[PDB]
Amino acid sequence: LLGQGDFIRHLMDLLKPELVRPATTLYQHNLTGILETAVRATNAQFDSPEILKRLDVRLLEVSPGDTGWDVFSLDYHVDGPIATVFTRECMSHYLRAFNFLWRAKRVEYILTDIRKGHMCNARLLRSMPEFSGVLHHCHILASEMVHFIHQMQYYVTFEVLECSWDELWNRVQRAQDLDHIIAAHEAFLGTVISRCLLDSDSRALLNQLRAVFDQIIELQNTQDAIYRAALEELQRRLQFEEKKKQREAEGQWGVSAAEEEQEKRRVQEFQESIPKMCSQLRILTHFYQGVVQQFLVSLTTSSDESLRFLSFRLDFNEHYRA
Amino acid sequence: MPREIITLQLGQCGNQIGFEFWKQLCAEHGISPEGIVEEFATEGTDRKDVFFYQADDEHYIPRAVLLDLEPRVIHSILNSPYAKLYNPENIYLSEHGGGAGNNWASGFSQGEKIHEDIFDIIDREADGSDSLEGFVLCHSIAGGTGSGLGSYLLERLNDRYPKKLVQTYSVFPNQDEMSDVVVQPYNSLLTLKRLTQNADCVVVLDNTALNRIATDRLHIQNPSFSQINQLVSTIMSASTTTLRYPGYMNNDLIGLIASLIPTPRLHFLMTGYTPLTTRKTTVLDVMRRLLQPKNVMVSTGRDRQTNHCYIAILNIIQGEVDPTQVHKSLQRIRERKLANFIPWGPASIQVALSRKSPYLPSAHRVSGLMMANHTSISSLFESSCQQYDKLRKREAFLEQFRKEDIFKENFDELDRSREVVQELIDEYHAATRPDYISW
Amino acid sequence: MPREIITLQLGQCGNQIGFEFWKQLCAEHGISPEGIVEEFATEGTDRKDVFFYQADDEHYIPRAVLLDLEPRVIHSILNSPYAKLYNPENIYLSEHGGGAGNNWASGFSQGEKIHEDIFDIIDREADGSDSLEGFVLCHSIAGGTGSGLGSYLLERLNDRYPKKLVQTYSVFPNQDEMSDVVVQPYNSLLTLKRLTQNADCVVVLDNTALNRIATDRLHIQNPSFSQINQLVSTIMSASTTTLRYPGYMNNDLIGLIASLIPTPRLHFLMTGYTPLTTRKTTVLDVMRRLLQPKNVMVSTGRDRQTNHCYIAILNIIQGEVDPTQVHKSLQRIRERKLANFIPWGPASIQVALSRKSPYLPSAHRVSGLMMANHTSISSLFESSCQQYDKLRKREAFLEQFRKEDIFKENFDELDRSREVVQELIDEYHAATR
Amino acid sequence: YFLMDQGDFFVHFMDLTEEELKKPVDDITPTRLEALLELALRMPTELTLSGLEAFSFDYVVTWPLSLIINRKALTRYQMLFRHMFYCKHVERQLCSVWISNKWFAGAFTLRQRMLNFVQNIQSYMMFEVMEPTWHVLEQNLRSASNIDDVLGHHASFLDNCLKDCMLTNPELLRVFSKLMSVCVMFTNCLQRFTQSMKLASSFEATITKFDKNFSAHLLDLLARLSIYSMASVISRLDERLERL
Repeated sequence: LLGQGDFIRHLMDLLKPELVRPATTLYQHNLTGILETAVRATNAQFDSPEILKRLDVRLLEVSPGDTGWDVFSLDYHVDGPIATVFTRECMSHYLRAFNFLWRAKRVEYILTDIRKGHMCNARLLRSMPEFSGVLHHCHILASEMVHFIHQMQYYVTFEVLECSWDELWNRVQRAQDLDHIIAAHEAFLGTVISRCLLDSDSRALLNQLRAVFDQIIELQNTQDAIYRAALEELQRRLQFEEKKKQREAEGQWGVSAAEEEQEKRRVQEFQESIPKMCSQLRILTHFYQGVVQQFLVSLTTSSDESLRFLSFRLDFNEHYRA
Repeated sequence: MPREIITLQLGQCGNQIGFEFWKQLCAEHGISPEGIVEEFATEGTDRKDVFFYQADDEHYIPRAVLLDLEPRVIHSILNSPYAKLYNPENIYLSEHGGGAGNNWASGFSQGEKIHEDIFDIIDREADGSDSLEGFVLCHSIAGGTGSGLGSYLLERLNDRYPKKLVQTYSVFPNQDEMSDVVVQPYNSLLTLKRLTQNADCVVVLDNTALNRIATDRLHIQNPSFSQINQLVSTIMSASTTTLRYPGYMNNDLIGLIASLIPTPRLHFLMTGYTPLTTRKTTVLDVMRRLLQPKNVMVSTGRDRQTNHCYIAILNIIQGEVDPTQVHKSLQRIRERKLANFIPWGPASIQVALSRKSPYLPSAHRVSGLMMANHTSISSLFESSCQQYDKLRKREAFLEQFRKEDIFKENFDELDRSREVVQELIDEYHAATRPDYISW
Repeated sequence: MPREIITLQLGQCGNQIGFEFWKQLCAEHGISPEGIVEEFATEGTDRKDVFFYQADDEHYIPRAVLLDLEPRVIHSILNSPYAKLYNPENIYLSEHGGGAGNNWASGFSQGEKIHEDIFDIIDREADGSDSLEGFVLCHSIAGGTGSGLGSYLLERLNDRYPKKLVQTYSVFPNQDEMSDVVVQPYNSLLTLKRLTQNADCVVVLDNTALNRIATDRLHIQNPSFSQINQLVSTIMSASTTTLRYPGYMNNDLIGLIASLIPTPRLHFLMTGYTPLTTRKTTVLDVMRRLLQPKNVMVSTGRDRQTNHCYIAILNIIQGEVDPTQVHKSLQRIRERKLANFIPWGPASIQVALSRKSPYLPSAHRVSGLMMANHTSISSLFESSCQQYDKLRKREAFLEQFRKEDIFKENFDELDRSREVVQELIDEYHAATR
Repeated sequence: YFLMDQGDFFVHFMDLTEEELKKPVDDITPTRLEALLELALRMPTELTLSGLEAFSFDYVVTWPLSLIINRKALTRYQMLFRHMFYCKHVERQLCSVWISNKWFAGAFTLRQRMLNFVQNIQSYMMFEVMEPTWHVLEQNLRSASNIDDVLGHHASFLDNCLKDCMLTNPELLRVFSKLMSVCVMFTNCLQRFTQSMKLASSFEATITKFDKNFSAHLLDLLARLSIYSMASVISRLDERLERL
């Protein structure tokens, strides 16, 4: 249930270099070593070795030849009189929920990395305010979406985790005998995520959820485009200074400045790309707004007053409502 | 990997408060004053591999370094029985006398002189760890020594390692009184400009409201710097509490700061903590009291005609609570409309549930620490800027900055700092309005 | 949400009254003299925060601000076991030395100097409140320092928030003993002008009746100010019972106040207390005693110029009483016509039964306090007005104001006040017609 | 709450509810209702009338508790609570509009008269009905042990309160409702005119018209009380101390 955090954080940290590779190019041989070395790295090493041996990483076919982010999975095999329950039917739901939360956490870390990149780059674009304006709009839309995803994911985390664990614990603790233990435990644990969190409506909303997730990848691509643009301006400045060297190159710097009289055409070209970048950012911003509002209306009309309350947490100060 | 944070104790006050913080951490983790594990320190769940590095003999040696331009405070800290907590490699003895005279220029120049004598230590402490989340710098902007030293070191670290979280604990001098160092506002302004240029998330620490709470909420006729440091160390150590619970959420400082900061220039966060004492409470009481302008440690000026929007509101709640309580408390506060948000980018009031350490003696059910990105602090900045402006109008005590030729050659550094601060304040003013997208 | 009021203790007399009432409130709520909750005296199901704010550790820090140019009174009040109840930053300290020295002009002018400071402090206190229902002020119109200070403060407050209720408790001068201040009638008239033109509600607190009752009605030869203050604090504690202890209806101060004031000019109210404190008990007899000018704390005579009739009367009852005795007392009194009504009498004596606090020693199953509006108080104004007129016709005691610049150009304001008060009196005489 | 032993909740309930009670149902936010409810704890067809609201309250019972209190009793409690809600909101509407400072507008007597009338009605009705009826029901239950007799006691108390209160005359018929309606219209028009002025001849003409309507309704209600209900309220009443 991703309670560890640092375990999962470092897990996806190490999986980033791998799951980027095509699913075909992967090897569970190295994946198991990654798993075990991460567990030895994290606090899970301080827990019981029996549960540790109960864990296991698997390569769960999800995409034919796509990134390995999709096909990675954990199995946590438990068999025999040990956990006779779950009938290998509840563990399927557990695996599905694991995939769901895995995608959610991955896109969260994506957002965090993008904001880290923004903060790193900002101290480098303070000499070029023309790119600063578009970085302003970029950051504003990025923060918008990042706050929205953070809020929704934290809300669902609190809801699902608290309800599930609290009810299971209390019911099993209060249940006098095994028949009730097994029945109530398994039924509640299955029902919380099977139907309450999954239905035709659930997948319909998951549609726009994954849409805005890919919006995240799109914005990362735009970020890297602007980052290569920033590198281009940086190298422009660097060659400026390197050819100048304060007139100790003298004739070299003279001809360098004579040429950069022409190269200022390149600065003007970047300036002209600036409105192109602004337009392509604004169009993505508008599409993200539209899909967000469609998702909001959809879920608000759909069901589960709790998630509507989460939405009002999201829509605090009334920016939605068409 | 568990990212660490390196502590930078600067100036007399910064070193004092850093020691207070480190002792608070030691108390929380339940370790001996020597840094050896206890029978009630390692059997819990608190992750002590975030601020202390585990040794080969169960020594959680702090990830902190002691720097000063006068060795007397260093000797006093050594006299503490918590000198055994730290390694001597973790400690640098001042080779300067009398600090820097509480001058920004003097501290900056001396930090320039000790460039590598600190760089070696910092690189050793860095490469001794696998991965670092960032830096934490305890300092006092009032002390010109630490102010200049911190400005120099922030410049150096930002240049050399542009890959860590830059956090500083900036002691804001009292606005309740004027100190003998009348050039203190310029020093602070220079430091503030550095923060604007360098820092990424500022937890403001005003001494005026600290004095106020001490007189009222600690009930002392004349608060002492030591008890103030004690209380502030307590309140600030409460912050990292979520970082010590790896059971709910990723809860990484980089992400937590990023969840609220809109711009690397607008990176200034308020403080406010409950309970304050020298009984019975529910969730709704927590934020209900936090909304009151009585438990804030950051004060503003006399402004009441300019609306101020809480840009971001977050609260860490340490104690045993129920999810229904939080779910209803949020909705209830929102419906009561005790807060505001930017109209164009409207946000919500984030909550962080966490549970108390068993080795922390608990006498209360809940404990709340607020983190607010808000506009009132501009007034304080204005309070400083005006204090600067009139001083710059008086052109007094500039011989202090003519001692160091860097400022004797030109005082334009002060002018640029003032301009940057004014730009930031106008940025805040614009953020108060929906047109901020255009700005 | 509950509505609270900021307490305003002005002048030496006002500060003493405020301290006594704070002590009485502390007793009523069962809180520690440090304001911390008790494990033995704070467990009741009620609201102990109506003029306070509870702390995290359950300190009911009071809504207390004390303004007196005499720093000795402030220092003495600080020297108390209850200094741990108040908020130190909620009390300003005067650094003017002796202050106005009981002069209306001096206090009124000096209130202008800290005008911004006092507004700042009141706004800071109000900001913490979620729903500040209004302002409450205790002072003495006789104390010239306090008199001028309160005049300036009422003006500034009416300027500041017209939206808050203006309730005042004015300590009227003792008429049993003429004050040593000769311009005291002038000060009282100026204060009454400010009350009439700014104060939404005025409850009469006559030191004459207080003195007579203490010397005589409490079987103690002592007219001592301390005993007077103790009895006054008892009266005020009786006043706030239905507010502090949750009743059924009129649990709002607005509903209480608005029932007795029909005009934005007639805001002068009288009070009585029952039982008087040094066989069987009946509801009717307690208020029948309250109907006699012996246990009434307002020294107002019963001279006849116009018919003096109680416009509306409310009685607060402490302790349990069956409503049947209430209603029968009402009917019997109305047959007796013990309360005269205006030619279109719109209301009788409305009863208010309140639950008694178990944290106090139960010594009165029946205790009641009188609330009414009755034009005879205009006589005391006239008693002062004739005092003013004789003071005015002396052509004396204006050199004190001439030394200052508040009254060194024209004393016409003194006349305008006397006019407005006269109008008020006439209106009182016109009410019954 | 049902018999109104907590008005501190009621005050902010009232501050919040008329933001929506002016609007049709299903066009509002029910959630806010409970959002305020949780706040509070911080501090045949003629036998049902046609003026009932779709819903304005919520409370639930349990299986053992349901064994005793039926839905009909809950509906009667809800109806009485709605009556009190009406009275109280009219009352504090008048209270709010009352605030003023410092001539030719007049009408102070009209508002004071109507305020005193409604205050007296509220107090007398609530005291007379709930206090002794509730206490006697308590005593009967404490003296009884037959569960069927317990149910009889509760039914008798509920029926008696039904025969009292607003439906002390089930064929009044809600003439006091017309009185309060015209009263609230007067309050609204007064606020309109005050907000406008912050002609006056028309203001005084409307004042006279509203006084005439109020007097007519008052006379009708006094006649209905005098004919038969109970004049004990009329006993309190003696606008005018006297009759026509």
